[PDB]
Amino acid sequence: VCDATCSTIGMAHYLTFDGLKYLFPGECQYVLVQDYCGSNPGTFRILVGNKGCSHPSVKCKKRVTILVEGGEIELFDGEVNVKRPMKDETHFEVVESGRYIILLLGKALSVVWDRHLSISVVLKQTYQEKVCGLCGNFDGIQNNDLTSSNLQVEEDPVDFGNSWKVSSQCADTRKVPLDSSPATCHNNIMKQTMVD
Amino acid sequence: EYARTCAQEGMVLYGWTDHSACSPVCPAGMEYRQCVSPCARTCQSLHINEMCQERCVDGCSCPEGQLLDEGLCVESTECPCVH
Amino acid sequence: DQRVSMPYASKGLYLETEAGYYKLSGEAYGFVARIDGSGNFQVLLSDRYFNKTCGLCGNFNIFAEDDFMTQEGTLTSDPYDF
Ligand SMILES: *[C@@H]1O[C@H](CO)[C@@H](O)[C@H](O)[C@H]1NC(C)=O
Ligand SMILES: [Ca+2]
Ligand SMILES: [Ca+2]
Repeated sequence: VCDATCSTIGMAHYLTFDGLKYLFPGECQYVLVQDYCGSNPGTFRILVGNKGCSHPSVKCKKRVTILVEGGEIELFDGEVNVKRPMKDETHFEVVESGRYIILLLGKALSVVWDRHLSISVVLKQTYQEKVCGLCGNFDGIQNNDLTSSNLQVEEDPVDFGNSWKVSSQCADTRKVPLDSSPATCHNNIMKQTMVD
Repeated sequence: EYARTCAQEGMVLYGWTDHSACSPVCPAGMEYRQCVSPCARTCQSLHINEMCQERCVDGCSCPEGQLLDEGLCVESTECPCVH
Repeated sequence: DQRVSMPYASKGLYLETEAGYYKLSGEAYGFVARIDGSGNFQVLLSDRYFNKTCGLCGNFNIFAEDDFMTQEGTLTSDPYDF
């Protein structure tokens, strides 16, 4: 079995490990992936947080707080910042090579960041159904990646990610009426072809 | 007002409303604490910690148990689910 | 003019409730407003606007006597025509 890879393709989309694109425009802070799931120790708690990102635009700068080995290293506005260094510094590593920030954290964890929006965490064979979050459980089964925090499969992803917000009193996002044309391309069929 | 104006300066005061015979208004179930955390552990919440290192804020909140659920304090045993 | 529900998070302004009291945070823009049950406006505001923000809550300087500088710019003794 190979090494899986989340992603954040654009402002509001998410590609799970097993492979499931879905739409979730949010504006609160959300658990992208973690290990403290049900009956496990809880080593790492990668999070993600967006501001002004329900409608994609030149707005929507992302913020990412990754919590491994009792640490707090986080990143936004181009650079990476350490708010609390972690104990076993041996595994830590930062490779600012090219357009990316490759960032190792252990034997079986890695993070990639294009300095703008993308978040591609890479995990190894070690876990195999030990994680959960917006990226799912990493089990091979591709249609159980919508198991919410309350331990049930949902069908509508906009109710899924609302289960994974950290602040349980911020605003949960709104069920958008489904359509093939977003706001600007709504009733602008000219522009909708120049984009296609 | 005088309570908060000293709190903002870096020196908070405690229990002054015990004998003052005036408590600020709040809805049912809650009354005015002093220096409660903003990250109120509510019912439909994720048990994550040490992200809410924010400063301490005054305002009314629930009793020791009696978790929050939709603007009212309710006992932790009766936490609902959502779907 | 359209009445919205609450909470609400558009345009980088999280309109929440904290401790049973309503809040309007604008940390991207540098302010935190709130109201209590009785009605008591409050405005916490950053040091980025030092000797700046002139208004009904005065400028954010150290002094406390000069902070009636009208919309023209005039130190007035009266706290009312200001
Ligand atoms: C405020 O602005 C004035 C004019 O720019 C300046 O002279 C002063 O040093 C600033 N700060 C104080 C201490 O008033
Ligand atoms: Ca799965
Ligand atoms: Ca002043």
